[PDB]
Order: sequence, then structure tokens, then C-alpha cells
Amino acid sequence: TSIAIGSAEGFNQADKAINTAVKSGRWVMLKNVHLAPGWLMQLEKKLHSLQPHACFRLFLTMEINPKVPVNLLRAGRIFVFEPPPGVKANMLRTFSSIPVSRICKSPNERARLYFLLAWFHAIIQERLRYAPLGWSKKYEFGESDLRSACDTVDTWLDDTAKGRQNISPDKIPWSALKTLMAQSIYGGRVDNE
Amino acid sequence: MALEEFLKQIREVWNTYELDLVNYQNKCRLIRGWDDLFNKVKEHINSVSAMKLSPYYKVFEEDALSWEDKLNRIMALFDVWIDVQRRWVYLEGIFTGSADIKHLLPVETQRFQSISTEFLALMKKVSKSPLVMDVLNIQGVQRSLERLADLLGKIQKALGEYLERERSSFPRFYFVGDEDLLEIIGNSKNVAKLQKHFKKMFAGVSSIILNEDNSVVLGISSREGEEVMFKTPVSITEHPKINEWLTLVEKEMRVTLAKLLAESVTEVEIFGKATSIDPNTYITWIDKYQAQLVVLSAQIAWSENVETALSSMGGGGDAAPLHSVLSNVEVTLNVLADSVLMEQPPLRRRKLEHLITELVHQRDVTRSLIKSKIDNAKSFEWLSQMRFYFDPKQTDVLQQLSIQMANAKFNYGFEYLGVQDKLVQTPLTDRCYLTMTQALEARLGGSPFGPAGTGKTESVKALGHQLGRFVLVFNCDETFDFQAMGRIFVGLCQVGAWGCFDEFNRLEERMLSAVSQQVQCIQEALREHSNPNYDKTSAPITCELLNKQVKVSPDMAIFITMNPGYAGRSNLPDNLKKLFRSLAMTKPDRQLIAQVMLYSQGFRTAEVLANKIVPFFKLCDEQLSSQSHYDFGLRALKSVLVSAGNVKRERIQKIKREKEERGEAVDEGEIAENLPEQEILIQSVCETMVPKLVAEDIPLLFSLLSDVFPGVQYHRGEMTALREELKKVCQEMYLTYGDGEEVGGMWVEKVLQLYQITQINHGLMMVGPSGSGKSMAWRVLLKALERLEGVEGVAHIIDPKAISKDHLYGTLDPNTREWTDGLFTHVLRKIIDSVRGELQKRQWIVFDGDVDPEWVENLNSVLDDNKLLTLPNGERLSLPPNVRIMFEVQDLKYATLATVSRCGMVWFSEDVLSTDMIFNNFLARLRSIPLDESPMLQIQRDAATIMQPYFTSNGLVTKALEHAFQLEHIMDLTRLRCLGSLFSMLHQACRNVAQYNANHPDFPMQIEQLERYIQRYLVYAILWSLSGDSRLKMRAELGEYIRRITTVPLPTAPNIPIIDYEVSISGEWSPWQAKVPQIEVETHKVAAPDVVVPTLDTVRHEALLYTWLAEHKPLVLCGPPGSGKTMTLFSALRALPDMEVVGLNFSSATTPELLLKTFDHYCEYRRTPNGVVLAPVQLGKWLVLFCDEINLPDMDKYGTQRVISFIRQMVEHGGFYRTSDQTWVKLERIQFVGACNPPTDPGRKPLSHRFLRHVPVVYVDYPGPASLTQIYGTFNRAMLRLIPSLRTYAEPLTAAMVEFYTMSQERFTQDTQPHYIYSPREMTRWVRGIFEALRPLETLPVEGLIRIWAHEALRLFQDRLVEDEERRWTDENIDTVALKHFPNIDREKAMSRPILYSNWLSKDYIPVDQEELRDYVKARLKVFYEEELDVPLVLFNEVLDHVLRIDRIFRQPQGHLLLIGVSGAGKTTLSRFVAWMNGLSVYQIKVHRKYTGEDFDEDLRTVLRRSGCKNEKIAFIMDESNVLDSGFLERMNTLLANGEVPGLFEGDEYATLMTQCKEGAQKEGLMLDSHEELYKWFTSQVIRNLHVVFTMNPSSEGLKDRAATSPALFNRCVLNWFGDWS
Amino acid sequence: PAWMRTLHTTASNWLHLIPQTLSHLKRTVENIKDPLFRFFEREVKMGAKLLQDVRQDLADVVQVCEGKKKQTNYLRTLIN
Ligand SMILES: Nc1ncnc2c1ncn2[C@@H]1O[C@H](COP(=O)(O)OP(=O)(O)OP(=O)(O)O)[C@@H](O)[C@H]1O
Ligand SMILES: Nc1ncnc2c1ncn2[C@@H]1O[C@H](COP(=O)(O)OP(=O)(O)O)[C@@H](O)[C@H]1O
Ligand SMILES: Nc1ncnc2c1ncn2[C@@H]1O[C@H](COP(=O)(O)OP(=O)(O)O)[C@@H](O)[C@H]1O
Ligand SMILES: Nc1ncnc2c1ncn2[C@@H]1O[C@H](COP(=O)(O)OP(=O)(O)O)[C@@H](O)[C@H]1O
Ligand SMILES: [Mg+2]
Repeated sequence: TSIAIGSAEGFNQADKAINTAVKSGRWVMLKNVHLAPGWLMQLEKKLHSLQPHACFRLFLTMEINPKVPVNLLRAGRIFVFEPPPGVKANMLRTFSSIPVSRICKSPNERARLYFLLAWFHAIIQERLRYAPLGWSKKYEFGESDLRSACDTVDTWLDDTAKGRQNISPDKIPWSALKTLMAQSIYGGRVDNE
Repeated sequence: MALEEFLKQIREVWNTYELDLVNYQNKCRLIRGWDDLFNKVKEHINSVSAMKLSPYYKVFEEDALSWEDKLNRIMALFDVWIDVQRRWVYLEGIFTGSADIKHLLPVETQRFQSISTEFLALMKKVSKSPLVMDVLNIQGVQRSLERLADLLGKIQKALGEYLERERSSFPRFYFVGDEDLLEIIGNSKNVAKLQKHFKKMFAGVSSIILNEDNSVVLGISSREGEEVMFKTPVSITEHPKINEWLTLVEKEMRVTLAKLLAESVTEVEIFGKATSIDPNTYITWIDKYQAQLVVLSAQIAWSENVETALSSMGGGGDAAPLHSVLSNVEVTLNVLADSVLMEQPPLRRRKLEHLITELVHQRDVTRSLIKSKIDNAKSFEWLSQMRFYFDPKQTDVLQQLSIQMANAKFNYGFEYLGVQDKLVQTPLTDRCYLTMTQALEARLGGSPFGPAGTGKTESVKALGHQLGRFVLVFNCDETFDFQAMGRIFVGLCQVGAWGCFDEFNRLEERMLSAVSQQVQCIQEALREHSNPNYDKTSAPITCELLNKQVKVSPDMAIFITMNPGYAGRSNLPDNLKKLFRSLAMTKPDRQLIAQVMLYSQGFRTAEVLANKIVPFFKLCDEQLSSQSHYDFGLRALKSVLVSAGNVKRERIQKIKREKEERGEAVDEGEIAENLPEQEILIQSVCETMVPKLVAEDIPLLFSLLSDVFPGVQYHRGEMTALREELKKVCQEMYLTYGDGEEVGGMWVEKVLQLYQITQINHGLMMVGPSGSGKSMAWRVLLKALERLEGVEGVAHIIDPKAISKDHLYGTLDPNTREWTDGLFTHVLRKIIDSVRGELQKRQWIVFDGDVDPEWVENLNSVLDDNKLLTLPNGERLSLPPNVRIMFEVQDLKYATLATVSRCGMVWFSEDVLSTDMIFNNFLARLRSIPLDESPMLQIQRDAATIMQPYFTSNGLVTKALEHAFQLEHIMDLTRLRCLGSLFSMLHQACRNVAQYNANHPDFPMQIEQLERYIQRYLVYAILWSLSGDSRLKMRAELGEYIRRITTVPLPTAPNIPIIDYEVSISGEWSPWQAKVPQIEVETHKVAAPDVVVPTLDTVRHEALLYTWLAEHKPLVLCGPPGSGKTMTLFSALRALPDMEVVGLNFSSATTPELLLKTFDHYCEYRRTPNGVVLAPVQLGKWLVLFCDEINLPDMDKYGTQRVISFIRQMVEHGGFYRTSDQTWVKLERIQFVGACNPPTDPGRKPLSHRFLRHVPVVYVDYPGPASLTQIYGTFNRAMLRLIPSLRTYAEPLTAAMVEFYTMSQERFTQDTQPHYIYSPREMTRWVRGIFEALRPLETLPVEGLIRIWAHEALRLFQDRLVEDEERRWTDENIDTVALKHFPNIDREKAMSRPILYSNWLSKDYIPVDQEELRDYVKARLKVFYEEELDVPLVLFNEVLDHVLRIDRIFRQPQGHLLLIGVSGAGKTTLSRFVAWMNGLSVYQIKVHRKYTGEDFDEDLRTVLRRSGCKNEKIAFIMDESNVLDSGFLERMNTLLANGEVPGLFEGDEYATLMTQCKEGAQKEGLMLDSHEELYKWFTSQVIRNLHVVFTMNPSSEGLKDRAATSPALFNRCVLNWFGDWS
Repeated sequence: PAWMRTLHTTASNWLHLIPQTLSHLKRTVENIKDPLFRFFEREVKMGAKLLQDVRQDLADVVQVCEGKKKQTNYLRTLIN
């Protein structure tokens, strides 16, 4: 049960979902919890005096903000999500996130295209580290752009290869991929010539 | 006897006037023809007023008055009736047509049944006697109508659930307001009233078309007159229910559009694949079909042609038939361009423009395809382009057309859009289309972000219209919460429409996070809908919104338009950002837009003009000086292009008319070839840009225009008739008119520019420093337009910052989700409804106030081409064509670029209003308007004649003002503040001449003496108005400058400044010292609150204050605390017997609510034929709202104080707005006097220049050593008469006092601690303490007097000290001062260090030994443990001193304490002990976690009732921890400063209080019956009996914050610094 | 206070480094037709205005550090 924090009805739904899940052993996720710090303190105090089910899990997804309570930070286990350190790490994360079945489809050239996408995403994200030189500003090139690019590659490869096992590299719609990545998927966030 | 004829005419009209009655469905006879009756009443009232203006009026006065009354009553009655009737009508249609409403709401049905019976009986009575006068003479008709209106409003307010369910029945009703939906449901039988509601439900359907019977809907119509005839007409008879036949009409519209598109495509296939196109046949085809269908047919034909050509080219090496497609497109474009070069009907002209834009895009795309050598239909260079495929063989008409882009496929929605403005297809627009369709295919929203003016919202709307989708644009704000957004999403899902949310980031971050969930649910529902396995015959796709399963139409979409990096706004959460595909829009292709727009308008040199105009705009952006109101983006360019087209059309019309009236020869080609297109473009550029430019930038703009457009000249047209009308209006309004370079030329030019901007823009803004003629410019323009065009002009002046945004736009109830209108929303809705013919007038909504993004960005959709006001409850109010939104602002330092680009700008520099015109206006007003309400007029004319030489350019006053601008003043200097103060003083001089003439009736003042007096008083007023708010040195400097430059005789004294001289009524300078006697104060009134020792400064300031108050002019006194501002004001007011003063004390959290509560208490609102008037309850008196801390209230982040704006609105416009019913209320007999510390002092903010322009400021400074010595020597001489043997010590003692005070005021300043403020208030407290100590004694040596003096010095100057070194310095300096001024006395007998004084051990205030005092306190504490509190205390010397201080304070009237020290030091315990010993009842608020403002108000009410109504002394002990909110400190500030809270007792409580007060008076023996006397006695009792002890920790920043949050603690509460134990 | 004297020394040094005079530019009919003067007029205008403001503020700060004048809200903010 995924609930976005920020509304009073949101708090009611979060309380109801947690109360149901501690008995039913269900997972509850609460997003953007950093916008309700006092409610975070109340939630931590409620969580301490509780005996939930064995399989129950409560994920609280937030951004690193100085407003989160210290008690909540000490009560829970913290996982920090940030850009992967190296190009190798970024490519490993990209390959692990993408399911194996999606890459291994009917065209044998889909794996090469997915590897090219992974390398390009890693290069762009690491150039983002050096803001003055790599780009002109800190663009938000993230997992959403990678997912959109993967969906575009899948769609256009399926359109070009009508279920054929193998496709010639010359027949791959390079123009479609390049144009959609430069204008729509990755080039949307770019506001500089 | 013309008056008799007019009266006879009125009597004959009103004796034969009958209410026109028409049968209403055989139920009753409704009144018809409201407009005729209202116009007749208004014209007769105007005639009666004109009769009153006639000199003979008296002979008929009585009779005339009677008629006026009757007329007013008539209007009043029919001011209500219509509304009542209107409501009843539709309400009936809801309580009869729907048979189920009885079960849902039985109580509402019964209430309406009773109301309907009453209304029907009343209408039967009216039908019995249709005569208007007979209807007026019905007993209790007015009260019955008001009751009916209130009850009908209640039932209307109680129909929310039924309306929501009816919205659920018909989805489009989600976009219709409660009133409008109620009207639609009620008037289903009479569809004639539904024609104005279709603009909210449909994209382009302005109205529907029915037959003569009004039973079958034959077609639909748009706002420009375009019509669509249904193939199968929808009949209302077979489907009586409103939603049923509305749905049938919508479906028939879609089917008819599909069939018409099929026919149009079949017809246009002939034009395609044709080498030659006949212009006549093409124009016939264009005229035959709707604009959207024509463009769609052209697009389909071109797409099919290109597809066939690419299929042929598929062979690779084959020839290119794409050249044939390009040639055909060019031929058709040539035909269209030739067609638009000649005159065409407006609808056909717009169709031609749309076709030209489309064909230019198609030609560019085909040229790109040819250049790229594309030969395959599957090449992405062709797949990226949008393609239209028409399948006639398709059985379903709605699915015959498919629109594809890349891999995205859509079906045309076939929603009738009418004729919408079409954007040119720039490469950025193509990128927008590609990105948004890619987002839509992936079921993701679109987020085109970037700076304002880049065509994001318009591109989204153009894409939506290209797919034939209903696009609703919402201007989001922080008010759009989870529930409102969920309701909007439900409406979009059910309707199947596109929602463009402009300014999405303006929501709260939490609210954006909450909305992310609904957006995600909608997206998953759409994704599941898109699955091929899903079949439409199965269960429809639904999503959970607001805990309801709502059907999701696949056609819907969510787009958000964002302007990241601006003032206000927020940051979107990442989970919400992942739901939208973003797109950067930063550099739109202005060159292509300009070229295509000029080409489609008929310009022959479109390419050259575009290449000259776009770089020109870039040059303007990079060349002219940077200004806050400058905008040269794409909005300005688009306005210039539209104005260029309009001016070209006007020039063609002018040329045709001239040719017709000069011979007979007309040739459209000859006219087109002989046309100065460059000159037209220059004219438009000037008319659109020049008004906004500052004086220095105008030559730069003209030089740049010459550089880019050589050889062309702009000759501004001379609006002869408008200039004559302006002359007449300025003459009748005492204004100065000027043509060209004459005095007034710049102002008239600005007025003409403002008129030209009004004719172009529906949203204006007049920017310029205060005192630049903006307000008078637009008022004169409105009056001139009213006289010239004959159309009435109404102006609604709103101060946006004087009221909260909730009160300005409206609010949605969090619980019941009920929308209540604001001020601007109510005004706009009233204009749109046009109940009383508001749409036939010129309505100007003037936002006269500061502009900040938070409130002005809500008008973004209003000021765009949308012209819609979007409300969070789904309502969208269309801006009428006659409504203009104008902003009168002094600067745009805080306005975002999103606002400055949306409004036309007119810059009023301060130079357009020269000082000469202000002088001429003053002199004209003096010569025309008498001061009393004639000898007064003769005196005024003579005085104006005498003052004419000095009020001239390069005169005494002008040079004086120029020199005074170089001096330094306590506040920023403005021209009109000094000018208004001077004019007020001169009016007072005329009044003085009048009162002299009255006092000498046999010998009126002659011309010579009058001239002499006027000259002297003019110099006096110049000095006291141009330097009143300045220090003494600069007053002397201005005096010497006048002495050098003037020619009038001046006082001969060699060193006395002119500021020390007044002007006697005989016309001679006389020193002010002649009115400063050496009075002797009565002994019992020594240092009394109302005792004022007259000095030079006091008498001068009293005279100045009397001069300013006698004119009922708001004023301000500025100076250091304790200077004597309140004392001087009260002394001046004592000379004015018909003026009562009420004190309001401002704090950091002061809002207009304090002023509103004071008005509710001391004043009353009454209804008059001219509106609501707020006047004091006591007739014949003037209420003076004395504000003590006018500059303290918090200044928000946008540099505005809300209460100050409220005061400015009530001072300038003479009234305010009641937000209970949004009614303009005019103040009467209310005046504003304020007091303030210097703006440089900590916590004080500088007042706005707009506010200061109205209020003259007088600087009251600290009394000098001479003045202090004089005053307190008088006080000490009066005091020491108790003991004769000490009388000879009166002179030295005072000096000693002064000396010590001086050193303190130098040794301790605000730099060290915030409370280190020493003033003559401490000196007065010193004198009072010595007098009270000496009062009961019969004899005393000098040593005893010295001991009392030292004790008082210690108590006043050492209690507040923090550091021990400061206290040691005070001790040593007291010793040294006493020894120096009092030698030959026993030092040890008068300055033994344990100086303790107490009346515990005796009946008098005599010195006490420390040991005896300790024993007595120990015994009293032993008793105290048994009696009240069993907490043992350890007694040390500091405890004895502290309890002595606390006892000293509790023994005073209005004696409050501020105990500052570390917690646990015994402050509360000592306070309780001393209160118990003094008999005071200790009261502490029992605060807890749930404590709120209501609980504190109740506790305050209890304390005040106990202390004032029961005469019970109370020690209100309060801690800083008990302050849970700023409201607590606000109430405490008011209570401490005045002893009364104006808004604490309201409603029943007040009545109860009054009863108790009465009883209290009866217990005291006083004979009080009136409520005002009872409240005054209650306030006096509270002052005398309530002591408040406030205890707090010695924090630094906390003390500094408290010094501004509640000044009464540091002004009315005696501060004691206990500190930590030493 | 030590910080007061450090601020005094820093203000004196800044007044020493920052120049003092800057004369404006006169308008002419043919000068306006020259964009170079159109630009240099604005440049010198803004430079002179900013130099005057900065020098006045620094002189006020050093005068406070000598104790000749008191502290105002704007002056307190500038010192902070
Ligand atoms: N054409 C004119 N001739 C003479 N006096 C004028 C003229 N126009 C304005 N004034 C006077 O000059 C003053 C300017 O007032 P006005 O309301 O026009 O200024 P404003 O710029 O709108 O002010 P603010 O920003 O304070 O509202 C008024 O006293 C007005 O009577
Ligand atoms: N491609 C275009 N062709 C013609 N006009 C355009 C185009 N793009 C933007 N505009 C103009 O921009 C103006 C409004 O811009 P708008 O879209 O409201 O700015 P924003 O993107 O900040 O909402 C309209 O008058 C419109 O004519
Ligand atoms: N001419 C005077 N005669 C008597 N008292 C004076 C005179 N001038 C000043 N004072 C003293 O100065 C004090 C002024 O206090 P107040 O008017 O409350 O200051 P403010 O109005 O600035 O708050 C009074 O207590 C009064 O005793
Ligand atoms: N002179 C004293 N001798 C003994 N106890 C004291 C003395 N002063 C304070 N106390 C202790 O402080 C407690 C009350 O604190 P209180 O005076 O309410 O704090 P504050 O001074 O912050 O108001 C009492 O319980 C008492 O024991
Ligand atoms: Mg004005």
C-alpha cells in the first residue's frame, strides 16, 4: 500500500493502512514523509509501542532534509540513494534494474542496444558530476529518462523487426532512436543550445 | 415655474406607471421590464437632484424631498424584488421538475413550499394592483422581500448535494458553478436563459439553435456566428430531462462534425493533385465548411498526397513526385495570399489565415523532405511529422480519421472548437508536439517548463485542438488542495477532456505530493485502458478518486505548465516529477512567427518586416536601461503584430473611404501596392512600446527605430474630439490641461497613451512614483470616454493588499466544500451576470495597491488570451469584452516576469505632474470650493489672489521645496506631503480670517491687513510644512534660506529663528514666547497625567496640530519615545470639544482586524441610497483613531504592511470594503492621527510613500536641558510647597535630577540592551515618586529629601540594568550628583547604601531598617505559608529589595510588572506573596496542550469581569511560556496599553457584561444607564484594579523580539531585572 | 570590541582602495545615433551611482566605528 504524505486524508489513510498491515503482514510505503515532521515524530512514537506481523515492512521514502526527526532516524534503518560512484557502478545498476527477460527478446540485437543505452546513461550521469564542464547546469537525468529510452528502443525495434530472430545492423532504426533521445527523452530537460 | 412643470411630469409618470406583468406557465404573473423601470427611477432621481441645484428649489423643497424619498424607496424595493423573483424562478424549476427531490431533502422542500406560497400570495396582491405606487404602499412589502431573499439564499446554499449528484449525471456540469448549475436545472423548460451557460460546458459552442417552438435543437453556434446544422436534429420533447438532451446534443455534434469532415475531405480531394486552382471554387469550399474542418481537410489532403508520393518514390531511384506536392502546396498558398490581399468577410478572413498558416507549415515540411531526399514512407524524417489518415470505408464515423506522430496514434475527438487562434508551426512547436505525443502514448503527462512568454500553454492548447480535444486551462495556486484537484480530475476523467494546469508549482509541496497519488492512479487506469485485451463491451476502466470509482475516458490527459525559478512557487517531489515528461521551452522562434503572421495578414514584405522587427526587439532588450516594468519578450512582439494587422486594416478602410468621397476609383491591388507597411509597423511599435519607456529611453528607442527602419516617420494622430473632451473634464475637475509643450502636455500625452493601450489590451498597468497623476489620468480618461461615446463608465477600485487573498478571491470550505466569493470574484461575477445591465457599460477594475506574485498570479489566465478567471471549485468565469483590469502601482520590484509581460505598461514619471499644475489645482480649488460647505468664497478668492505671485514657477514656494529636498528629515521627503500640509495650513488661514470677520462683524478685515496676514502666514506655513518633520538645526537652516530668498518683511531679531514666531491675526510676527507663561502648578496636580507645562516646543506643536486637525486631515507625530507625542496630541485635542479620541496600539502582528473591531465598537454602519456609511454612534462628534505604533506592524517579504495599506485606502478613497458581503462602506466623521518612533529605530519599518503623501509628519524631539529644567523646576516648586523649609531647595534639586537623567541618557543606550530607553517619562515618574513620598509628611530635613531623591533615582535608573558594573556606576554617580548639587549636608545620613523605603511598618512611606524589614517579612511569610502557599523561602537582602519593588508597583494605578530573570529565581512566588500581602487576587491561566486562542480570550474575559464589574483587585501573573501564539501577545498589548480590548466582548457576552457593569455602577452609587458610559466605567475600573505581572527569561534575541512584538511591556510595564542569584 | 576595530581598519582600507571620482557623459544629437556612446553613457552612469552608494555606506560604517553617529536598521544590517 503506497501512500503520498501531505494531506490530512493522507494521514488517515496511512494510519489505517499501517493498522491493517501490522495484523495482515502487508507492506506499507509512505512517500515524501519529510513534509510532515511532527507526524513523523508521532509515527515513530506509535511504531515503538507495537508488535507487528513477521512479514510486515514499513518503507518511508524521503529526501535528505534537516527537518526529519532525529528519533525517527535512530529508530529506523537508513538507506541513502544517490548517483552511483563510477561508470562501472552506474552500468551495473542499470543492468540490475532492467529485467533479464526484457533484454533477452526475439531480436538478438536488443542486448547490444540496451548496453549502448546503459553506457550512454552512465556517461551522461557522470558528466553531470562536473557541472561547469560536463554540462551547463545540474540536469535531472535519472531513472525515468532511462526507462523512457528503453521503452522507445523496445517499441521501435519491435516495429522494425516483425518478430524476426535476427536483424541487420543497417536495418536498425538508428534515426528514430537518435531523434527521440535528442528531442524527447533526454533532450527535453536541456534548455541550452 | 419649470420646477413645477418637472414635478407635475414626475407625478403624471408615477401615477400612470404600471408594472409590466407576464404570465409564467399559468402559475403567476412575473414582473417584466426591469431596465425601463430602473432607468426611469434613476433619471427622475437625477432630475430631482438637478432641481435641488436650482436656486428656486426652496419654494418646492419639501415637495421635492418627498418625491426623492419615494423614488429612493421605489429603487430600494426593486433593488431586491428582481433578485428574489429570479431565484424563485429557477428554484421552482428544481422543486417541481424533479420528482425525487422531495425524498432527498424533505425539510428544504417544505421550506421552499412555504416560501413559494408567500411569494405567490404577494404576486397575487401585486396582480390585483399593478400600479407601482400601489405596490409601494403595500404594508411591510420591503421587509417581506428581504425575508424572502434571505430564505431563498439559505435554500440555495442548502442544495449542494443535489447539485453534486446532478453533476455526476452529466459530467460537463462539473465545470459549472452552483448558481449557474441551479439556473440551468431550473430553467430547462425555458431554454432562452441557457444560451449564456454553454461557453463554460463546451469548447466552442457559444449557443445552441432551436426552431420557433424551441422544442428541437437543430444546430449549434459559436461566439463569432459560425453555425453547425445537425444532420439529425435533437428534439427536447422526447427527452425532457436536461442532461438527456444535452448528451444527445453533444453526441449529435460529434457525429455531424465527423460527417461534415467526410464531405469536406471528399470535396477537397479535387483541389489536391490539381495543377491549377480556381480561386472562386476554393473560396466557395472555404465558406461552405467550418474553419477547423477546413484546416483538417487541407491537412488530410496534404498528408495523403505526401504518402502517395513517398509510396511512388519507394523504388529509390525513381523520379520524385514530391516536387508535384510542393508545387501544388505553393500554388494553393499563392491563391490564399492573393485572396487575403483583398477585402474578405471576417470569418472567411480568419479561415484564410488559418489555411495560410497550415500551408506554410506544410510547404516547409515538404521542402525539408525534398532536401533530405526521403524516398520511403517509413523514414523517420516523415514519421516524425504529424500525419492524417482518413478512412471513408470505416463504419464508425467518429473513428474514420486517425492522427499519428512517430509511434503515437490518436483519434480526432470531433469537439466543436469554433474558430480558435492558431499558432504558427515553428520548430519549437514541432518539438513540443513530438514530446507531448510521446508522453501521451506512454500515458504520461506533459510538462513544458521554461520562462514565461515562451508559448507553453498556447502550444499545449494548439496540440489539444489539433486532436479535437476539450482543453480546460486552470491557473493553479496554493488554494488548489487535494480535494479540489481530485474533483477537477474526476470532471476531466468523466468528460474526457485535457487539463492544462498553469503554474503547477505554485501549489504547496505537501499538496503536490498528495496530488501525485491521484495523477498516478489516473495514469495506471489509462494504461490498463490502452491494453488491446481490454474490450469496450466489458466493464469500463475506472480509477479510485476521492474514495469513488470514477470512469476514465481514454481521451483525457493531464498537462502542467511550470515556470521554474521565480518568486513564490515550490519544488515538485521526485515521485510527482517522474509522472510527467518534461520539455524545456526557452528560445521560441520569433522570426518565423513574425514572418508567418505578417504573411497571413496580407503584408507583401512579411520576410523583410520580420527580419527588421525581431532583431529590433532584441536590440530594445539589450539597449534600453533595465527597468522592472520592461518586457520585450514574445508577448510584446505578438501584440505588435496584431496591432500592425489592425492598423493596416484601418488604413485600408481610410483609403477606401477617401477614394469614395473623392471621385469614384477603388482598386484593392492599387491600395495594397501603395501602402507604407514599414510605417504601419513603426506606428504599432510606438503605440505599444513608447508608453512604457522612461524619459531617457525614448530617444534611444527612436534612434534605434531610425537605425533599423530608415526613412520612416511616426506622426501621432491628433484625437481632436478626445482632446476637447479632456479639456472639458479637466476644466470641470479643476485640473490643468496642456497641448504639446504647454503646462500639462506630458500628462495629456500620458492620458492619450493610456487610452490607446486600453483600446488594445484588456489588462493594463500604470507604473510611476507616487504623485505622478496616474489616478487622475485614468479618472479623467473614464469621464472623457463616457462623455464622448455616451456609454456609462463604472470604476471598481480595489486595494488587493489591504485585505487577505482569501477575502480577495474567495475561499472553499474545508469541510462542506462550499465556495464563497471574494471581492474581485464577486465584482467580476456580478458584471458577467448583468442583472442590472452592467454589460452595457464600461467597467474598469482598478487594482490600486502593491503587486506581489502571490495575489497577482491568480490573474494570469485573466490577462492571457484565455481571458478566464479559474477558481479551485472548477468554475471558470469568462472576462467580458467591456471589462478592463488595470493596475495602479508605484513600482514592480517584486512582480515576476510572468505578470509584467501580460499587462500593457504606461509609465508615469514624476515629471509629467509638475509642481506648477499642483499649484494651479490648489488655487482653482481655493477659488471655486468654499471651505465651510458667500463671504467665505470672497475671502478664499482674495487669499488666492494674494498668494498667486508666490505660487508660481520659480517662486518662493518652489525654491523653498527644492532647498528642503536637500535637508535630512525624520522620514523620506515627498513633494505632495509638503504641498498637502501647506494647503491645509492655508485653508486654516482662510478659516482664521473668517473667524476674525465673524468676531468683528461691524469692522471686517480690510484688503491691506488681509494681504499682510496672508503673506506672513504663507511664510509660516512653508517653514512648518517643509521642515516640520526635521530637527531644529534644519528648521533654522530652512528659515535662513527663506530669509535670504524671500521678499516679505520678516522679524528683526538677530539670532531668533523665524520658526519661533507666529503670525497674529493683525498680520504681524509675534514671538511664541509670548504664549509661554511661568505658570504655577497646583500642588495636588504635580506631574499629573493631564498636566502640561507650556514650553516653546509644546505651544508650537499644539498650534500646528490644531491647524492640521481642524481640517480633519490625518497626521503623524514622529519622535523618540517619551518625547510628548501623545501629550501634545491630547493637549491640542482639548482645544477641540466636538472630537473624541480612541487609542489603538499597533504591534508587530497588527492587522486591519483591530481597526475593524474599533469601528464595530465605537461606530455603526447605516444604509443610505448612496450605499453603506460608517459613522460614530454619537452624533455630532468626530472620532480620532490615535495609533501609537503606526510603523511597527510586520512588513511582509514583499515590502507591504496590510494595516498601513488599509489606512491609506480609508484615507485616500474615504472608505473600505466589508468582506462579509463585499460592500463599499464610506467613512463619515472619522479621522486618523498616528504616532511612531523614527524609522531608523530597531523594529520600526519605513512607511510607504503613498501613505506618507496623505499624512503630514511632525517631528517631536526630546526636550532640551533648558526645557526639562523649566518643566521640572515648575513641578518641583509646586511639589515642595508641602514643606516650606525645603522650598529654597526647589531650584537645585531639579538641576540635580536633570543632571543625573542626562548622564543616564548618555551612559546607557539601545546599543547595549533593547530596554535601555530613558525619556522624560522617567523624570515624571521621579517627580511623582518624590511627591508621593513627601505628601503625608509634616516636616523633613534636607537629608530626608535627598534620601527620597536617591531612592527614586535608584528605583527608576537601576532596576532595568543588567550588568553589575552598570549598577555600580549608577550608585556612584547618584552619590556624586547629590554631593555636587547639595553640599554642606550629612553624606552618611542621606546616602547610606541600604536605601529601603516601605510603608509596611507604618502608615506612611518612610525609610525602613533592613533588619526590622527582614523580621516583618519573615513573620508575614510564616503567615503566608499557612494561608496561601506552603513553600518555604530563604530570605536574603535581594529578596527584601525585590518584594519592596513589587509592593511599590502594586500600589499604583495601571501598575504592571515585567520581571526578567532566570527561571526558578522566585519571580512568581514573590509576586504571589506581595499580591497576597496587598490583598490582590492572584490569577494565572492554567495552560495545557489543547489551550487555544478561544481559551485565552475566555480567561481574559473572566479576569476583566472580576476586576471591573466586581471591583476586585487582581494580580494577573503570566509567563513567557504561557504565550503559545502571537494573538496572546496582541491581546496583552492592547490590555496593558489601554485597559480594554475592543473585540474581546462580542454578542451575548457583551450584553451580559453590560448587565454586570450596570450592577457594578449601582453598587458604586454612580447613575449610569447608557452602554457607552458603562463601558467607560468598566475600562476605568479595569485600569484601576488590574495589575499584570509578566515573567520571562533574560534572553537577548527574545528580548529584542518582545520589544517589537508588544511594545506595551517596555512602555507601560515597569521592567525589573532580577537575573540569576548573585 | 575587537570586531569593531577590525571593521574600522577594513573600512579604512576599502576606502583607500576604492577610487573617489567619476564624471558622467553628456548627450548630443549625433551621440545618440552612435550606439557606442549609447552604451558608455549607461555604463558610466551606473558606475558613478554604485561608487557613490558604496563610498557613502563605507564612510558611514567608519564614522560609526569612530562613534560619531549611531546605528540605524539599514546601517546595522550593513555592518552585520
Ligand atoms: N492634470 C493635473 N493638473 C493639476 N493637478 C493635477 C493633475 N493631475 C493630478 N493633479 C493633482 O496632483 C496630485 C496627484 O494625485 P494622483 O492621485 O493623480 O497621483 P497618483 O500618482 O495616482 O498617486 P498615488 O500613487 O499616491 O495613488 C493630486 O493632488 C491631484 O489633484
Ligand atoms: N508558435 C506560436 N505561434 C504564434 N504565436 C505564439 C506561438 N507560441 C506562442 N505564441 C504566442 O504567445 C502568447 C501567449 O504565450 P503563453 O503560451 O501564454 O506563454 P506561457 O508559455 O508563459 O504560458 C500568445 O499570444 C501566442 O500568440
Ligand atoms: N511641557 C511638558 N510639561 C509636562 N510634562 C512634559 C512636557 N513635555 C514632556 N513631558 C513629559 O514627557 C512624557 C511624554 O510621554 P508620552 O507623551 O507618553 O510620550 P510618547 O507620546 O512619545 O509615547 C510625559 O510623561 C510628560 O510628563
Ligand atoms: N528564596 C527562595 N527560597 C527557597 N525556595 C525558593 C526561593 N525562590 C524560589 N524558590 C523555589 O522556586 C520554586 C518556585 O519557582 P518560581 O518562583 O515559580 O520560578 P520563577 O521564578 O521562574 O517564576 C518553589 O518551589 C521554591 O521552592
Ligand atoms: Mg492614485
